[PDB]
Formats: sequence, C-alpha cells, structure tokens
Amino acid sequence: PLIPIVVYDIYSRLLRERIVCVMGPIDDSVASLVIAQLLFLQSESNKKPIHMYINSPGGVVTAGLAIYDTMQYILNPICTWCVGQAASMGSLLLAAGTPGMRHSLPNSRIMIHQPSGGARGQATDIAIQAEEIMKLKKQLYNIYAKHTKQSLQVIESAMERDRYMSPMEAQEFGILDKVLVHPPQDG
Amino acid sequence: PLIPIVVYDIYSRLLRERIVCVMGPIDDSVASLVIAQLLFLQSESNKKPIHMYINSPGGVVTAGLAIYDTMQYILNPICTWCVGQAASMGSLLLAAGTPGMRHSLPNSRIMIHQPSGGARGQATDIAIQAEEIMKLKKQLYNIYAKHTKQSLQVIESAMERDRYMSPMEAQEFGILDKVLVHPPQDGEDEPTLVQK
Amino acid sequence: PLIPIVVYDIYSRLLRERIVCVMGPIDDSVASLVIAQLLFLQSESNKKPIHMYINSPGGVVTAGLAIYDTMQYILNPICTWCVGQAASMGSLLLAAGTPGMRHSLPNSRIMIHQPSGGARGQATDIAIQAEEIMKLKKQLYNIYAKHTKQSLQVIESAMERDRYMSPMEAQEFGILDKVLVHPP
Amino acid sequence: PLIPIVVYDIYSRLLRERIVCVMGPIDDSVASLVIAQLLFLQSESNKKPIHMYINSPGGVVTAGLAIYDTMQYILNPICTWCVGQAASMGSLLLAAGTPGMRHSLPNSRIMIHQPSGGARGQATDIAIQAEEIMKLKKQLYNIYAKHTKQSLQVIESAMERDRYMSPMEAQEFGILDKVLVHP
Amino acid sequence: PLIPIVVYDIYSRLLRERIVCVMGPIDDSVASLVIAQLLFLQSESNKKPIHMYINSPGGVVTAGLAIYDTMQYILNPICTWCVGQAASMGSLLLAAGTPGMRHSLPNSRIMIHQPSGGARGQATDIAIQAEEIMKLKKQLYNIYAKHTKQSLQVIESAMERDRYMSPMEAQEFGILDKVLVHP
Amino acid sequence: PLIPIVVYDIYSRLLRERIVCVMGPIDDSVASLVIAQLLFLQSESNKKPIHMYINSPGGVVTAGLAIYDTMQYILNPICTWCVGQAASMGSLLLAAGTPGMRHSLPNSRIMIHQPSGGARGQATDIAIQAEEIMKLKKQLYNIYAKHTKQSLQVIESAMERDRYMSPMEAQEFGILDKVLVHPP
Amino acid sequence: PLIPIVVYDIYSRLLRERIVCVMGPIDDSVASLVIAQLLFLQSESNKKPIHMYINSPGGVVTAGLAIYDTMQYILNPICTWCVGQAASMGSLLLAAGTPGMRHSLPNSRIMIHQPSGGARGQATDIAIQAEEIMKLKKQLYNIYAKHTKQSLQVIESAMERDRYMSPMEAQEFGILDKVLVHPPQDGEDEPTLV
Repeated sequence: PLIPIVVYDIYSRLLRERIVCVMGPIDDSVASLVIAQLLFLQSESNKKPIHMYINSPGGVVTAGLAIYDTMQYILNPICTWCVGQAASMGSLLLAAGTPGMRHSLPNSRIMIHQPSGGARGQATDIAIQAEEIMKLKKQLYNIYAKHTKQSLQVIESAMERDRYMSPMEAQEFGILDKVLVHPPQDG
Repeated sequence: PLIPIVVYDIYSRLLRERIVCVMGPIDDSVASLVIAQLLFLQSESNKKPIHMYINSPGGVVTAGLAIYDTMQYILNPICTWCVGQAASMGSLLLAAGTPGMRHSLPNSRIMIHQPSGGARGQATDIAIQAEEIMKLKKQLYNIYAKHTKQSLQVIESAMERDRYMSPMEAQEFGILDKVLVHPPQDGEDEPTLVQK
Repeated sequence: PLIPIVVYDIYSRLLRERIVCVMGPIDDSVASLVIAQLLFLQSESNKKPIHMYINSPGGVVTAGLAIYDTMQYILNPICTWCVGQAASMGSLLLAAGTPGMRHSLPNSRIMIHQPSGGARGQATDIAIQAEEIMKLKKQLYNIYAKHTKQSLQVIESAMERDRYMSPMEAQEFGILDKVLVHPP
Repeated sequence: PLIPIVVYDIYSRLLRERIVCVMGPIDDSVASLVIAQLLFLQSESNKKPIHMYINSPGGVVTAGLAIYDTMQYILNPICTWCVGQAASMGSLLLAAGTPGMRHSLPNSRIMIHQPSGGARGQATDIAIQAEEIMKLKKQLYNIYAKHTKQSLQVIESAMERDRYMSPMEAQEFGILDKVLVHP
Repeated sequence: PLIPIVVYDIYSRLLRERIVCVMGPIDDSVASLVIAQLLFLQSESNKKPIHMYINSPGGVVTAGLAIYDTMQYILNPICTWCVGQAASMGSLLLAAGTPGMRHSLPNSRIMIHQPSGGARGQATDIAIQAEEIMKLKKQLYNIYAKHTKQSLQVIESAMERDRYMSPMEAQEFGILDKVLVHP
Repeated sequence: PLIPIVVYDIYSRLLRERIVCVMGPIDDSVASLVIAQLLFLQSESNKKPIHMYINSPGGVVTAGLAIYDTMQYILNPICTWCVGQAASMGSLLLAAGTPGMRHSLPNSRIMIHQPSGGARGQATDIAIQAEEIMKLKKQLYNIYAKHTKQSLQVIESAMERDRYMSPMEAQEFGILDKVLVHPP
Repeated sequence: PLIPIVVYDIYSRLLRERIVCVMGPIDDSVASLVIAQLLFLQSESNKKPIHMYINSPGGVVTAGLAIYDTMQYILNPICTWCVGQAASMGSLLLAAGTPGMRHSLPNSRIMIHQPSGGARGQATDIAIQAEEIMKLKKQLYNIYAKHTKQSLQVIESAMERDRYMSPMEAQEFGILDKVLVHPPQDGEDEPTLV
C-alpha cells in the first residue's frame, strides 16, 4: 500500500534517526537488510545508540542469530522496542538489546519457545540433523538465560511449549526492562 | 499503476497535510507504514493534530494493537475519520481517536466482534492457544470499554457475534463523536453535523 | 498499464484540470485513490467544480459509499460524466453529481440493481449477515430515491433485478440531467 | 521490458504528433487511455486533425462505444488508419473516422459481426440479459449503418456471421475511404 | 533486470543509429512498437536508410503484415538483417527489405511455411473461418512471390510444410541478397 | 531487488569497461542484449578489444549462433572468459573468441555435446524436423572443428554424448588458450 | 519490503565502502552480481582490502566455484565474514578468504559436505554424469584441503555426511582464523576475540 515519501522514503527517514525496523517473519533476506543497516549505522558512529523497532512473529533460527550476533558485536548501545508482538526469534532480539534499554508498548505481546524443524533421509542423516537442532536449542537456551538472567532450568521449563507473556510478565521474566506508559488522552 | 501526481504522489501529498490513511486489511506491513508515519508527524510537531482516514474490514489483532498503542503513545491529538467502513480492528482504531475528534461520514458502517483464530497440535498446545486467544478477547474488550465508556457487560454482550452499526448508532455507543455532512460551509465557523 | 507521460502522466495531467477518473471495478483500493484526489482538489479550491469521469461496471458497496459520501461532503460542485457505462455503484456515483451537472455521452448505458453478497456460518450468523445486507439495500434505495427524486416504491420495483437504461431513459428516471449531443 | 525511450517514451513522442494508438483488445483501461489522449489533443487544438492508428481484434462493446462517442464528441477531424487488422469494435472505430479520412494499409483486414456474450442464472435474469444484448446489437447496427451509409437491411445481413473484408472490399462497403500503399 | 543503460537504455541508443530490433515472437505488441520506431525514424529523416535486425521464430500473421505494410509505406530505404533466425512471418519481413539491402549472417537459418490456426463453432462458422485462413495463405504466398520472384507453384510447394533454408539457400530462393561474414 | 548501483547498474558499469556478461541460459532475449552491447562497443571503438565473461549452461542453438556470428562479424578482438561453466552453446562462444585470447578460471568446467530437441506431427513433419536438427548438428560440428582445429572425426566422436572437460582438457582440445589462476 | 535508500540503496552504500554481501542461496544469478562487484572494487583499487559478508545455506556448485576463482584471481586481499551460517558452498567461500582474514561471529554455524545431484537417461549417460559428479567431489575436496591445511583423508572423512561446526570448531579445522566478539573497542588497537 506502497510507500511514503516525504520529503526520502519513510523508512529511509527513520534510518536517518538511527532507527532500524525489524518487521514480519525473519529470514535471510530480512536479516541481511537489518544487518546491512546496523553495520551502516555503526559506520556513521560507533558510539551513538541505535534503535530497533520490532514487530515479528519469529523466523529462521540462523537468520535470527545473525541479527543477534551483529547487535552484540557492534559497539553501539542498542535500544529495542516491542511494537505489536515479538514472538520466537523476535523476542530473542528484543531481549538482546542493551540492558536497561529494552522497551515495549503496553499492548504488545511476547512469546518464547524451543526451536522447531525437520529431518529426513537415511537414519545416519536423521541422527546428524537431530543432533544439530539439539545444539541449536541449547544454544538458544543459553542466550536467553544470559539476557534474562534466568537459570537454564527456568528457561528450559518456560520454552518447552509456546509461552505467551504480557509486557509486564516479560519485564518480570527478564526479556525487557520497560513497559512504556501511555500519556493522558487529551480529552 | 494506480497512484497520481500532484506536485510526491497523491498519498505522500496528503501526508504533508498530516493525513494518514489506514485502508484495506490490517497486517504487519500496514501497521509498520502507519506507525512510521505517525512517529514522523509527531516529530514535525507534537502539537498539530493528526488525521487518520479509516476504511478497513479489519485485520491482524497484534498489528492493530501496534497501531493503537502508537496512537495512544504519541502526544498529538488524533482525529479519526470513518469512510466506507471500520470493521473489527478498524473500529478499534476509530474509537481510539482523541475524545471529541472521532468522526464518520453519514453512510459509513461500523462493526465490532470478538476475535477469531485457529489452533492445531497436541491437546496441550491447543489448550495454550485457547488461553492466549481468550486473553486477546479480554484485552480487546477492555480497550473498547475504555474508549466507548460502556461497561464490560455491555461490550461482552455486543461483541459475542458480529455487531454492525450505523454512524449514529456508533456515536450513541461511544465509538464515534460526530457524523459530518460537510466541513465548515461558506460563512460558517463549525462543520455541519448529522442531527439526532 | 495505463499511463502516457506528458508534459506528469496523462491521468495526472487531467487531475491538473480537476478531473478524477473512476475506471473499472470499484473496490477499497480505487475508492482510496478517488477520495485522495477529491480531497486534494478541495484543498486546492473548495469552490471550483470538480469533474468525475465515470466508466465502471460497479464494485464493492461500502467502497462505493465511501466515494459517494466524499462527493457529498466536500463543498465543491461535482460534475459527473458517464463514458461507456455506469453500472451498479457506478450509476449511483453518476447520479450523485450536483443536480444539473450529471452528463452522459449518447451511446453509454446505465444499470441499477439491488446489492448481492454472501452469508455463511451458523443460522445466527447468517441471520446477522442477512439483516446487514437488507440494511445496505434500503440505504442504497434511499440514496437513489433522493438523487433521482423517485418514490421508494419506484426504486424498489426498478432495482429488484438488473435494470439497464439508455442515456435518455436514465435522464427521464432522474439518474442524470444531460444527454450530450454530438457535433455535426 | 518493452518500451523505447526517446528524445519520455516512443508512444508519448507520437502523441506530440497528435497520433493516438489503438492496439490490442479493447477494454475499459484501453478506452480510458485512448479517451484521455483524445481530450488532451482537443484542448491542445480543436482544429488540427488527430490520427488514430488501429490494430485491434476488437474487445468490450461498452468500452468501444466509449471511444466512439468520444471520437464523435470532439470537434477535431479524425483520420483513422487500419494497420494489421480492425476486427469487430476495432472496425466500428475505423468507420467512425471523419468522412474522407478513413484509411487502410494494403494488407490489413477488416471484420464486422453482431455482438456475442453470455448469461446464466434464473430465467428472469437470462431474459433480461438477452433483451440487453439485443439492444446492443441494434445499437451497433445503426451506427454501422450511419457511417457506412448502408441500409439497415444490408448491415443486418452482413453481420449475422463473421464477415471479413480486404481493404478494397471495406472501401466499397463504406467502412473506409482510401487504401494507401505509399505517402 | 536485463537492460544496460547508456549513455539511455541500450536499445534506445541503437534507435539513435536508425536501428530497429525485431526480437522474439511477433504479435500486436511487438508490431506496434516496431511500427512506432519505423515511423519515428521516418520523421527525423525520410531519406536515411533504416536498419532492421531480425531474430524471430515468427508470430501472428496480421501483426506481421502490419509491420510489412509500414515497411513498404515509409519512403526510407530498409536494410534487413537475419540474425540467428528469421522463421515464418520473420522471414517475410526479411524478404520485404529494399532490394539489394537484405542481409544474413553466415550461420542464421530461414524458415517459411503456410499459416496455421483454428476453426470452431457451427459448420457455417467453420467454413467462414476456413475461407478466411485460406485467403491469408494466398495473400502471404503472393507477398513472398513478389519479393522472391518465385512462381506461385514454387512457393506453394515450398510452404506446404516447414521449409528450412541456409543463408545461401535463402539468397538463391530470393529471400535475401547478401550473406556477410565481415562488414 | 538483486541490483547494486554505483557510480550505474553494476553491469552498465562493467560495460563502460567494454565488458559483456553472458549469464544464464542462452535464448533470444539474452542474445539480443549481448549483440546490442557488442554492436555498441564496436561503435565506441572498432580497435579496442572486448571482454566477454561467460557463465552459462548453454541454451537455444539459433540464439547462440546469433551471438557467434556477431562476434565474428565485428572487427574488435574478443577475449572470452569461462567463469563457473561454459556448457553446450556456451562452450561454443568461449571457443569463438579471438585466437590466443580465450581464457578460463582454474575451476570452471566446459561441456560440449550434439544438439537435442523435439518433434511431433505427421511422419512427413517428423522427417523434416529430423533433417533440420541433423543439419544443425553438422553446422555446429564444423564450427567447433574450425575454432578448435580438430578434425570432424574427432569432433563427431567427442560430441556424440555429453563431454565434460576441465579447463586444461579444454585447452588441450582447442576450446581455449589459457587457464588463469591469477593475471599474467 | 524493499530496500531503504540512504544517502542510495543500503547495499550500494556498503559497496561504496568496499563491502560485498553474499546472502541466501548461491546460483548463477547471485554469482554474477558478486563477481561483478568484486571486479568493480578491483578497478577502484587493486590494493585496498575487500570485505565479503557471508550468510548462505549454499547453492549451485559451478556458481560457487565462479565466485571462488574470482576471489583468488583478483589481486586485493579478501576478508571473509560469516554471520548466521556458511553452509556447503558458503563455507567454501568463507575458507577461501585471505589467510588471517577469515572471520565469524560467535553464533554462526558452518557446515561442509560432499556435493549432491541427479543422473538420468541411458546407462551410458548415467555413467557420464556419475563420473562428472565424482570429479566435482574431488575438486571440492582439494579446494578445502588447500585452504584448511587438512589432509585429503581428513577432508574426505569429514565431508562424507553433513558436518556442522561451531565457529571455534571451524577455526580449529582451518575454515576460518578469528571468532570476533567486538571490533577494536574504545582505547584498544585490536578487535576482541573469542
């Protein structure tokens, strides 16, 4: 419903204010675009905070890890902002913002859960695949444990199945630091 | 294909007039575009009113809530205008405008109803998805109750099934404030409204 | 598909002359473009006439009503022109032009008929949907009665089924005012 | 992929020469473009002739009648040229050129015939659709009769079935005035 | 995608050199575009020869005839060049170049054959359609005869089925005049 | 999407360097562009060499022959480079570069084989089609014979089935002149 | 959906900083773009380093070798960077960077394995295709052996089936040299490594 300009382009305008938008299912194409922008912003300044607006239902694990690693790698402080929802890999990126700079609008929703996937072929191949998704699951569990400050035991139990959370529950859990407060209505 | 030009882009031009269009099914891409525009407009002025033209059959709940939260979070007064129809999440955004600034043309139609969805998997997973969908229902119900000032009892009873409303019925319900016939006519200071 | 560029594009060139083109099926997408243009033109001048060239088989009801309401809302005189055809919601918009400013080329055709749609689900939902479409029907009937000055009875009888009209019949019915005459 | 950029574009350049192209099937979008160009050219000048290059297999009747009315409505002399073919509604447009200004290249072909359509639903609706298509047929017949100067009887006989014509045969029938080889 | 731009677009720049490209299947869209270009190049210069590069598997008969007639109409001399292949209507355009100015590269291939199509409906309509394609067949045959100087018997026999020709075989047949290796 | 822009489109940029890229399946569309670019570079200068980078699984015979004839037509020396692969018609173009200027990267792979096709219709039509492809087969064999300097007997025996070659086997065969890991 | 326009297109903007992005499945199309960009950066400067960002599940073997050979052909040193994953042909391009300039972030994943494909037709044709894919297999094993410094036996054994490796396991294997945590931090001359 193909895109504003003002002025460039509405999204390019936000980038100008060091804002990167992560919207929709995460895949290599999205990861690639987001990473390109983050690296660009660090290039303009490796000290100024970078803002990440997040509204995603999740996506490809490795694609999500690529964004995650890039966020952690650049020197810039990173503020994450949950808009609408941050599910699956989306909540990992939200929780991955610089401590004390992870926010959420009051009506957004967060969701975490173990990864899913597929394996087919000879028994030998199945075994190799099952081992890899298992390493992937433990990897994700440690990352969440690290940013939420929760123990592995808690992470493991909480991610066995889909675990939905309100902004407040997410703050308590350790995924975000601030649940934004709406100003008074002008009427 | 479609879009004009004026003097960007017909839509970009109205944006320069602080007009934001919410048209068609609401989803993540739509929400993203609308949100980016609202933030941009507040940036230009956190005082100047913002106009939101709404003609939508509804869409994704979380996407709707992302727009709603942004509307409530920015400081600007927001005038919502219902044109054609504001159904489901569309009517939530309509009712979410600044009190006293929620409009509709005389032949638009409003519709509100509980959310819908799907669940699939083991019984445990289905129980988890049901619990979540019920939370969404209650959340949306509290939001409507707040902006329409109706009691939860009234909301629950009105949204159990599809509930269509004329602009005036929506005004009475608390979804809208004014049904306009014309903007300020020659010599008049105020717009002409549909009288009850 | 559409377009020559000019001196922007041909359609944008017409817009400069305060002409808005309603071509093809009417849906939320077309209504949004048309309304955007109407609003734009009113901001340019809320007194100068605005021309709406119409060649449409019809479209979505609420989408049509959106355009209809916008045409009535703005302060500008609205001149309507039937080119090719104005069927269903297309004829409602033709008839909604300012009285005395609704035109049609001599070989165009007009068509009116009640609305159509679907209903599905439990009996309760079907009843709710049936009730809604009947309201849309009545609502459209009142709008046609208002602009054609025909009684509701006449409108009801005339729209129960597809009703085609030549420009002259449409003029007599009250859908338009002037049937254009070709030069020598 | 397809359109050349000129000194934009190749077609826009021809428009500068008061040349309008009617190519391919005729539908609502094609009519709108064609019509907008015609009106534009009139405002540019209501005296200078307009050239309409026609190569179409035909198309939607109301869309064709839209172009036709517009051609008759503007004051400009309209020179029509049949290139490749002018079949069905395409041929009605060819014949609607200003008298004495309807042309055709040597190997083009013209075709005229009554309208075709469809209809389904209740009998009441089928009757309504039949009555309407019948009106369209008579309407088109009278227009061919007018511009060809043939009797209604002759038109009725000639269009009952697909009737193809060479440029010379179309000239004699009154569809066009001249078959040109070179300028 | 495709399209390098220059110093516009690669093809647009070739037009500057009076080079019109006839590529791929020939249909109404390709014909109109080619005709516009031909006309265009006539304006700027009504004497300067136009170069038409051809690599086509063929296409719609009327569409090809539209291009053919325009080639004959304009006064500009026309050098046709067979690149890759000139089959069906493409071979007709090749042969329609100005005498002495029809060329082919060493490894191109030419092909000619009668037209194909389809008839459908009541017997009456099938006869009408059959008569019409038979006319198109004889019309095309007469055009090949004119430009190749072959008798009608020769053409009818050579086109009853697909007939492939080497550049030299095509020159001998009268489809083209020169087979160049270098400029 | 898959686009970069400099200084414009990355390819338009390389063309400024007199570099023509033959990528993907070879068809009439690919050939038209290639030939257009070649003709452009010759006009810019008929003495300056042209660089054709080839990465293709092959394609339409007549399309490949069009590019082949153009290469031999223009006066410019043409350096061919096999990148990734030069299969079927692609290998023909690689071998058609100016003698002594046909290159290949170390790990590219070359492949040659007789033409393939289809045919349906009456027995008479099948015979005509069969006769035609056999002719295309002989024509290609002669072309390879000419540029590789191999006898027809050798070409016929080598192309009866898909024949894969490493850059060196291809040089030895006469399809290219140098295999380069780094610039000389 | 599309790409934000800085100051133009983000990727073009990075290409101006001598950065080439190899993302998604590798095919002739992606290989052409990459090779075109690499050659462009050489024209600009056949001396200034070139950065290759890699996040790919793999792709067409010949397409990947086209990129590989180009990387080796250009004079300028190439720094490879793995984010997300560098699987199959992707891991080959990663290992093909200038020695000492092959990197990865902490959570990327690497994978190597022998090539796959299909064969069909007369027995004679199947044999020809079988022989070709086996040559391809050995060709790739040689390339890996050369850049990882592993013996052909280790390579053959490790690639028979899909072999996944963490960045640190890949560094030990010889696919990459450094696993970065941060580029040079405030006051530090060198980047921080795992």
